[PDB]
Amino acid sequence: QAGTTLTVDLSTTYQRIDGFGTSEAFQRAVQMSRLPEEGQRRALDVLFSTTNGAGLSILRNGIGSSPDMSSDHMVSIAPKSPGSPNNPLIYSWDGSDNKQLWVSQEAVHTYGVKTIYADAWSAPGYMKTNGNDANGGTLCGLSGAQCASGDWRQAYADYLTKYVEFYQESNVTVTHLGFINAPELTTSYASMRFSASQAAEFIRILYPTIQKSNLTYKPTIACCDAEGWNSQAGMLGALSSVNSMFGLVTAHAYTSQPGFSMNTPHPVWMTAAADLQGAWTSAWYSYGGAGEGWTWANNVYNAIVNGNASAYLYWIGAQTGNTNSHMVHIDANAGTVEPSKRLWALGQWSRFVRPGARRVAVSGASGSLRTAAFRNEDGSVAVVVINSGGDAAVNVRLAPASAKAWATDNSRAIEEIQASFADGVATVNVPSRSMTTVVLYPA
Ligand SMILES: *[C@@H]1O[C@H](CO)[C@@H](O[C@@H]2O[C@H](CO)[C@@H](O[C@@H]3O[C@H](CO[C@H]4O[C@H](CO)[C@@H](O)[C@H](O[C@H]5O[C@H](CO)[C@@H](O)[C@H](O)[C@@H]5O)[C@@H]4O)[C@@H](O)[C@H](O[C@H]4O[C@H](CO)[C@@H](O)[C@H](O)[C@@H]4O)[C@@H]3O)[C@H](O)[C@H]2NC(C)=O)[C@H](O)[C@H]1NC(C)=O
Ligand SMILES: *[C@@H]1O[C@H](CO)[C@@H](O)[C@H](O)[C@H]1NC(C)=O
Repeated sequence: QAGTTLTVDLSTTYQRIDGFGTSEAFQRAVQMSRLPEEGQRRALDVLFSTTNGAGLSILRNGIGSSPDMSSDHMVSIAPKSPGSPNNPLIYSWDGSDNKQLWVSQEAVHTYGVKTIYADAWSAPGYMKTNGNDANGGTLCGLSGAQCASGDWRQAYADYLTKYVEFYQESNVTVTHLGFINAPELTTSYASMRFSASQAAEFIRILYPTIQKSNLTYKPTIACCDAEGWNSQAGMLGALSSVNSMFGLVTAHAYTSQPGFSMNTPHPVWMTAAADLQGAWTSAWYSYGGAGEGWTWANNVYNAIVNGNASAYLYWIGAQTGNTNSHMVHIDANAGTVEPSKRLWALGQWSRFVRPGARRVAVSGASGSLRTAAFRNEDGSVAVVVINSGGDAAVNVRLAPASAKAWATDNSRAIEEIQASFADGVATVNVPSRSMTTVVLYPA
């Protein structure tokens, strides 16, 4: 009764955490590149810094499919048809990749990010049944997708391998590689329709292409960036024959929520979520609205604890405009960068739950407290406390030599709070309507 005691049971383990992150696809990287130098550095710091930012540990890039950079389109490394799929692809590398190469180089070389996930939303138009990287259509040569122009399946595998090679030659290792996005959805923008059976057919072609290549690191193939857990779970049966040839399951949080554990041997990443419809809000908590930082801290909780996610990526990091599609507002007029409390929600996770952490059991939670715990590779134990009540006296212990704690709330952005430590037990005052992380350090 001297506070509520949370007890971590290290002997009960769950999934590994690969990390937390976002994207700068569809020219959002270009928006960041336009800022003055101080704004560029502030945007990169708030995304990736483990000292003064969210410490995001994963970057997701788009493999551009478009003929040019009209609108927000991502130009392809091979934007012009070679006529026949038997002819060498025509590579036209611009040394930029829609400004994503720069963001990647900063993430890796400046901030120590080690996980780079490159995903194509479509093949180039000349490889597809409709001849266009937009408006759906399918990769020519897959079962049920004949094209007058012939079979482009091996050409698409060669093209994806070459994109990874261009990154390698620019000193960035792509670690994970996707070849579809929302394969169940036709849209006005870059989109491509594959069945689950077609995804397995293509993995059988892509895997040996990667393995035979001159790539120094062979990236892990991912599938399939469906728009929700329910749609992705429907694809896993057909994928199971190629489980030896890919190593990551990906899905978003749009058409359904990440609320159950999918039946796959692979780690599962939630690779895109956002309040796409909402006008810009910056607040941590007011009433649990769809754009509030509090809401997003709880969305991450749900994906990890209920959805068995090993990673969580918000859709976009920094971009211009007054929607909640992003975490960090760019004001091009002012040359300024202003994080929302959605950035700090994701960072309140990512700063303390580092890649390779193992989720472990913690008991003592309640109506007012939701808790989760993570054992980092360095032996630190991060205990997440999401508090929907008033200030709460909490003790945190293992069933350690020191402790620290940080909170995010309406007044704090991952700000240190007192963690009073005696004989292995941390005592904190978890602020009202906060997400607090208490970290127990080993001797
Ligand atoms: C939440 O999400 C996580 C993923 O993030 C899910 O974790 C996965 O859980 C499954 C089920 O427990 C794990 O599968 C098991 O893996 C073990 C370990 O295999 C490795 O080490 C073995 C030595 O200890 C070794 O023999 C294995 O080698 C084989 O497998 C590799 C890989 O396929 C292959 O290359 C080799 O040639 C071998 O064939 C491997 O290196 C494995 O031992 C399990 O199988 C045995 O035991 C089961 C009974 O538990 C039995 O039924 C089998 O017949 C067999 O005897 C099994 O495959 C998987 O590794 C986890 N994935 C990750 C990434 O951690 C988790 O399940 C999700 N939770 C929920 C609630 O859904
Ligand atoms: C790999 O590199 C060698 C030597 O440069 C080259 O001859 C070969 O064609 C390359 N293979 C591919 C698939 O790029």
